[PDB]
Amino acid sequence: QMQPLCFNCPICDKIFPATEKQIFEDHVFCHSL
Ligand SMILES: [Zn+2]
Repeated sequence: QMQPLCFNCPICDKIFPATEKQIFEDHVFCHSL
């Protein structure tokens, strides 16, 4: 446990800040295509 202060893409391993929820969801969404 290191405090969820950043999101990570399990598809390509792309990680971003916690405030990047927009890019984290959109990013994964791309892999969803
Ligand atoms: Zn990715």
